[PDB]
Amino acid sequence: ADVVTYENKKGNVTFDHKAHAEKLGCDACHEGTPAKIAIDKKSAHKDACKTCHKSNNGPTKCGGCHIK
Ligand code: HEC
Ligand code: HEC
Ligand code: HEC
Ligand SMILES: [Cr+3]
Repeated sequence: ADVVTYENKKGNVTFDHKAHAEKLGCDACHEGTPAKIAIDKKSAHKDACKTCHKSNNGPTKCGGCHIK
């Protein structure tokens, strides 16, 4: 993937793989040999996302992902 996208019922969380890998670097999320990050509604709301945001981009809280 490169620009993973997820259509939600209350907004959207257009993810990024390549566009992100740029700043991230895989390891940023994964750790030696990828596979998955089990995202849905529990982790994506944890360190998963909320962690490497409060610094760049700007909106890290509500509105960040779910385009509001
Ligand atoms: C305001 C603080 C928020 C509301 C309202 C919702 N979120 Fe999020 N969110 C994020 C991700 C990466 C996901 C996983 C994608 C997936 O669903 O597979 C989610 C998911 C949701 C869900 C689940 C949707 C459903 O009912 O199927 C809901 C209801 C939801 N989010 C509401 C990411 C982010 C995030 C990144 C910056 C923020 C700040 C929030 N979500 C905050 C909200
Ligand atoms: C959970 C899978 C994530 C969601 C939801 C979002 N990200 Fe990120 N993110 C990071 C940086 C350094 C930026 C700015 C630079 C860039 O991405 O190249 C972003 C940006 C966003 C955006 C806006 C993208 C844009 O160019 O406008 C959204 C919607 C977004 N992120 C949602 C960093 C990180 C990161 C650090 C390791 C992680 C794990 C994530 N982002 C994950 C999520
Ligand atoms: C660096 C270029 C990489 C590599 C080698 C991998 N990714 Fe990621 N990844 C992230 C998340 C949240 C998931 C799960 C998505 C969800 O369930 O919503 C993934 C998943 C993977 C896979 C498995 C999925 C598949 O494509 O079948 C693989 C093989 C993978 N990744 C490899 C998150 C990030 C991310 C932070 C948002 C960054 C940067 C990357 N991934 C980058 C990489
Ligand atoms: Cr919450």
